[PDB]
Amino acid sequence: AEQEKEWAAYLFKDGSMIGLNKEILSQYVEYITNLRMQAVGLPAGFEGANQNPIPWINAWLSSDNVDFE
Amino acid sequence: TDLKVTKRDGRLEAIDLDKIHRVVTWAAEGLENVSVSQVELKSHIQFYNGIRTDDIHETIIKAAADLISEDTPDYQYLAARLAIFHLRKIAYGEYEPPHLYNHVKKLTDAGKYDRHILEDYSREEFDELNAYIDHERDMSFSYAAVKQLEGKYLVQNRVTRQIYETPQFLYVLVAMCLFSKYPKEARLDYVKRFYDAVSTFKVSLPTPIMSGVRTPTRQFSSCVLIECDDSLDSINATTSAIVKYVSQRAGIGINAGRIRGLDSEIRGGEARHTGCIPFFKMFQAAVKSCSQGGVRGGAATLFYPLWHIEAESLLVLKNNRGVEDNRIRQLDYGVQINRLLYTRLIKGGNITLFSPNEVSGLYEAFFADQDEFERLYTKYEQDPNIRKRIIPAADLFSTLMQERAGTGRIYIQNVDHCNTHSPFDPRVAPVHQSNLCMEIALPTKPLDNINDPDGEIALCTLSAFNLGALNSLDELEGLADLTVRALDALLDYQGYPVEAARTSTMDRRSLGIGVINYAYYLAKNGVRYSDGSALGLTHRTFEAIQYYLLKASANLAKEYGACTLFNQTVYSQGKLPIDTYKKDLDAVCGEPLHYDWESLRADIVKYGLRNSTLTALMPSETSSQIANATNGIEPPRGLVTVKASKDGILKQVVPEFETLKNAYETLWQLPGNEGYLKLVGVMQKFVDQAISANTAYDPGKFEGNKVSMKQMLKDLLTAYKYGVKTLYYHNTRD
Amino acid sequence: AIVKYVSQRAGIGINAGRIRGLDSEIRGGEARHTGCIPFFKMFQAAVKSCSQGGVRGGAATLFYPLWHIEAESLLVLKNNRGVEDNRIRQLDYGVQINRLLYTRLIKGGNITLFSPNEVSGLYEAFFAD
Amino acid sequence: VFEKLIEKQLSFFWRPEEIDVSRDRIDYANLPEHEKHIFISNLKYQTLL
Ligand SMILES: Nc1ncnc2c1ncn2[C@H]1C[C@H](O)[C@@H](COP(=O)(O)OP(=O)(O)OP(=O)(O)O)O1
Ligand SMILES: Nc1ncnc2c1ncn2[C@H]1C[C@H](O)[C@@H](COP(=O)(O)OP(=O)(O)OP(=O)(O)O)O1
Ligand SMILES: Nc1ccn([C@@H]2O[C@H](COP(=O)(O)OP(=O)(O)O)[C@@H](O)[C@H]2O)c(=O)n1
Ligand SMILES: [Mg+2]
Ligand SMILES: [Mg+2]
Repeated sequence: AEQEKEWAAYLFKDGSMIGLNKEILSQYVEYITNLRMQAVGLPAGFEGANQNPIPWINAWLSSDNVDFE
Repeated sequence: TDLKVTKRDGRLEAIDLDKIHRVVTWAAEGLENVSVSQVELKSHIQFYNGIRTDDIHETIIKAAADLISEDTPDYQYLAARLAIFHLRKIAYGEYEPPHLYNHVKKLTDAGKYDRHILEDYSREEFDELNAYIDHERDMSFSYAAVKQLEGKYLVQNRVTRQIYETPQFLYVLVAMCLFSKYPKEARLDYVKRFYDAVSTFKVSLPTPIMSGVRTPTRQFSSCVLIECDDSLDSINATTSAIVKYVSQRAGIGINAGRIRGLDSEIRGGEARHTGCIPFFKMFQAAVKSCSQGGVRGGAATLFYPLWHIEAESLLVLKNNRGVEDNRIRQLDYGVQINRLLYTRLIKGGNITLFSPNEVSGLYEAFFADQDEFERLYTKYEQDPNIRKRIIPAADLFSTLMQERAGTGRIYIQNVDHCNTHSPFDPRVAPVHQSNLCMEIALPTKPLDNINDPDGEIALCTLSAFNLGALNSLDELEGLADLTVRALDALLDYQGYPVEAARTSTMDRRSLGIGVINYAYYLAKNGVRYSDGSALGLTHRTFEAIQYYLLKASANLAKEYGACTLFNQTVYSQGKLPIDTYKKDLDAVCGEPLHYDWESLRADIVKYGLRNSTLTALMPSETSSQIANATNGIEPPRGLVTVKASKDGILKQVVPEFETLKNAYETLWQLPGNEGYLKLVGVMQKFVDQAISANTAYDPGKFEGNKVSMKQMLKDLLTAYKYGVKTLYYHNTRD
Repeated sequence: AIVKYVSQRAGIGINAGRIRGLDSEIRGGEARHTGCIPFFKMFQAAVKSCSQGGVRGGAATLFYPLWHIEAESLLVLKNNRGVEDNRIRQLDYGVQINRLLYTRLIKGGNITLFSPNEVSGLYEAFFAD
Repeated sequence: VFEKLIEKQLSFFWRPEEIDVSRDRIDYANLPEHEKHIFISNLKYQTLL
């Protein structure tokens, strides 16, 4: 996980970009790690485990996966 | 290339690659489930060279509030933060306003304010009071608030839109201006209470008072009344009056049920030139004039009695399909009704309409008594040689109800209940009309020309205290103990265009106030509207403010003299409005009388002579969004309210949506209007002036998806039984 | 005055060429609320009233100068085919003309209309020198 | 719950030349240098992995 995080710096230490530069992608990979590891049996290595830092990606990724008163 | 933009100053900036997420992170610094990437991407903005960062903020906030729903209704606070940020930018550019002086002393000569505040206070205590308004509380609004605020709530040129104020200095500025004529020994320690009240959203204020405070044009009323009798000079005078008065934030209750029929002219000539049809065009064109102060367009509301020889044949004037002879659809028509007309319909009597001026002692008798009124009504049915028009009540009522269901704007006033519960004395000066919003009443005298003091028109002034933003009702007294006092200084401070309007409003000093939020307090209580658990649940605390506001008024006016016309009031006799109600059974929502403060009325008869009116219940539709409350007493259309106006499409949310997701009830889920009727009748137990009620149906719960004719008539009748106040929009649902 | 006087066999020469343009409001507010279009409805309804003594129906006649910033775009108000925004066909409209306007047309000068109240010493000068 | 289903689920088969991908070259020139750099870096990482 730390190796992938360190990798996600070289392709970004040249300039900004819309959508995600360093913090959004870091939160995304941390959440992906924490969500994927809790499917084989292992203590959670990252705390928080909050909402998906980028939810629209779930829109494309294999929605059809396998009186008188 | 040269990826530059027009920055705040005008110089060519960078490519806006970085430093763009900084503002959205500043916004969502303590929120949750907010998709910063989505809102930064779903903006769908064009990136052409030659854009201004102000326009970029405008479009990103236009796209921010667009993507909102009950799924993630969280970053509306983010939209509000961005809004107040852009506002503070367009105000100064930086994020640090001056110390209340460099802004006030530097902009006083700009003419937007009144050139007396600086001459009414001291520079020394100015800075002392300045260190009490840290703007950190300004980050608690909603987008639905800042939207209307930037639209029309604060001082700004209506052609340039260059805003020159800040929603934080607003409250303290109005609280300082309202306390000018006061002893210089406690005002400094007294304004802080009012500021803490208004800033914490505990007390709500309308546009007429927040759109017009500290402004050179000193006008602060909310509604006015006027009635015209059979005279040309009177018609010219009232036309001049409506043309001149509506130009400053006015509300009109015009009444012209005493002009003429179509019988004849004595001294030779036509009767009335087709009657009221051409005459009402004058009033329609008059009310269609300059904006009411520069915020919106006013709309008056006329009235006429049902027994008019010109029958409901003119009532079609609000219908859509028809010739252009008489179809003036620009007003809110009104018709009068008493306790006998519905009885004549139930018995089946064919009502015979007649001419007002052709008979004597009938129009005033329509409001005065019953014996002489009935005797005359039958004596004419007996008198042959006078020209009338008879028709079965069924056809007339059916046409009226069809027109109401079609246009959805025809209002009806219950004159019988308009006197049997008013604090005035219905023996020397009864009521005759109501304002366009149908929540107030006061005597009115016609006039021959505006320059004469013979005539007299009246007005009022509103305010609102929240119900739900509190923790315990006990402190409410103190709250009241401020606001009415403040409201006192409001009366002797404003100006009056009509020379005759000054005397009546300086004498009676009529004043009524209400409430904004209703659903949040009911949900916090724990009862709904359908079953009826709220039929008496609101009689525990809400039944106490109406009786304890008089206590505050007495304690705050026991030494401020007396009302020059206090003798013309039923409450001036010695009986408090604690049991003077004509309920159906007086026990439909039976509960013990919680606060029978006879010492209050004792001290009132002793020396207590306060403002004539006490309170009211206004819908406060344009208001109540500054604090993000429920619009009036009516429940919301849904959990999230999608509203539309000339600005765009807004999406407001009800408070406590997270912890009370399913705790309210949508008006789409309440088919029985009997619950709403019982609720407003329970409110009738302590209402002072009136309530602006409303009904609504749904064609998805009828036989053939078509409206009925007796079920809604039954609802009207059971509303006429108990809890009998004005009517309003039919409010169908397409 | 028009409401009271027309009721006895009267003939009206109303003139309102000095009301306002559509520029702005000094003390804060809209310029003129679309200008003369809503204001003239008042006069139109006023003259449409009781018979002039009981014999016939009177009909007034308004006037306005050609150099008004609100140009002949409002002159269409007497036309038949059009929307109901401003088509009040109940009056006898009038327009002012001098010795120079026709000359400016003959020479071909594109007349530039302007606001009456925004400038000083122009309306009376239109009749003086 | 194995290849008996998941290998039987591989029915999404598709020819890569069967799709139309032509707008790439028309929408690749006018772009920042770093954008193309990171795009090619991602493509290389994907193909190598
Ligand atoms: N890098 C950028 N280039 C151009 N506009 C930008 C950029 N970042 C943001 N904007 C938009 C949003 C800002 O509210 C607006 C300019 O506001 P401004 O405060 O002057 O930007 P700034 O914070 O970079 O300057 P400064 O640091 O001096 O305050 O333009
Ligand atoms: N020129 C008119 N001819 C006929 N009726 C008119 C005329 N102008 C107005 N009316 C309508 C509205 C007036 O209230 C009513 C006449 O009453 P009024 O204004 O007092 O004049 P009047 O005294 O000459 O007639 P009357 O004796 O009937 O009151 O008829
Ligand atoms: N367009 C309108 C609407 C209402 N009103 C008046 O304002 C009251 C109801 O409107 P409101 O209380 O929602 O106005 P705000 O205080 O919300 O700005 C009634 O007394 C109306 O007569 C008005 O003057 N003009
Ligand atoms: Mg900045
Ligand atoms: Mg008369």
